[PDB]
Order: sequence, then C-alpha cells, then structure tokens
Amino acid sequence: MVEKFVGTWKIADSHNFGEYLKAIGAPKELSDGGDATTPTLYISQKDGDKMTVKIENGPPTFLDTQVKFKLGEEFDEFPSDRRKGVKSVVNLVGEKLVYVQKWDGKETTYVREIKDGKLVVTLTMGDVVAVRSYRRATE
Ligand SMILES: C=CC1=C(C)/C(=C/c2[nH]c(Cc3[nH]c(/C=C4\NC(=O)C(C)=C4C=C)c(C)c3CCC(=O)O)c(CCC(=O)O)c2C)NC1=O
Repeated sequence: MVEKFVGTWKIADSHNFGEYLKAIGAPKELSDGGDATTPTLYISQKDGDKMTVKIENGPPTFLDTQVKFKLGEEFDEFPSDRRKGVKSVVNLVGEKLVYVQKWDGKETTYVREIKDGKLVVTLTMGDVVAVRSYRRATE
C-alpha cells in the first residue's frame, strides 16, 4: 500500500530529466538546474490514504518544498517549475502510486514503484519520458 513508501530516500540515478522539465514548460535555467539536482525525500503517511512528502531538491536550485494529499482528492500544487493553475491527484493502481498533474489543458503523469528496494519514478509528458531512482540511506 502506501506504507512501503514511508521514510527517507536519496537519489541514485536520473535519465532524461531536464528534457522532461523542458517538456512541462520549465525555463532553461530550471530544467538544466533540475537535471543536476540530487534530491532527498522524507515521506510520511497517515491511515494508509494520506501522505506528506518533504523534498530538499538540493544544489544547484536549492529549492525545498512539500506536498500533502489524500488519495483520490484533488489538490492545488505550486511546483518549482513555476507552472500556474496546477491541479494534482494521487491514486493507487495495484502496487504503484500514480500522480497526475493537470494545468492549462495539459496533463503529465508520475508512476512510482519500489523495485529491489529502490523507489523508481517514471515521468511522462506526451512523448517525452524520464526516469529517476532513489535509494535508502545506509545510516
Ligand atoms: C512516493 C511518493 C512521492 C511523491 C508524492 C513525490 C513528490 C515529489 N518529488 C519531488 C522531486 C521532484 N523535483 C522536480 C522538479 C524540480 N526540482 C528542482 O530543483 C527544479 C528546479 C525542478 C523543476 C524545474 C520534480 C518534477 C520532481 C518529481 C520527480 C521525483 O520525485 O523525483 C517533488 C518536488 C517537486 C518540485 O520541486 O516542484 C515532489 C513534490 N516523490 C515521491 O517519491
């Protein structure tokens, strides 16, 4: 369920992420900056259907943020890429956590799964796909 996602995560690898950020409309400074980040996540949950994610994106953007949501309930988001009017919703599909953002008539999706102990996110904006993986801290 949601329990398996809980706790701290640190980035392990990233592919095509700047290109994804450009595709969702981020300015070049932020897409190139975002591509270089090494984020840390702190995930917490309540009741198996509420989550809070605190993110330290890290250098070179140095943006910290958080999202808080209930599964199935749309919420407003103000992401680092500066898109306006973003409406987000998160739901489970099997063992995967699927996060959809809608803004300006467009949609983008993040699919999150645990694979051999790593948190793997696949990001899709139209034909542009990216992937990032996170690991647990050893201490
Ligand atoms: C299991 C549930 C789960 C959730 C809900 C989750 C959410 C999540 N993951 C990230 C990293 C993070 N950061 C960014 C984007 C940026 N980073 C930068 O420093 C800049 C400038 C940009 C934009 C230009 C994205 C698109 C993501 C989502 C992909 C990821 O999780 O790595 C953020 C920060 C997004 C932002 O800064 O706007 C959020 C809310 N991660 C999880 O593992």
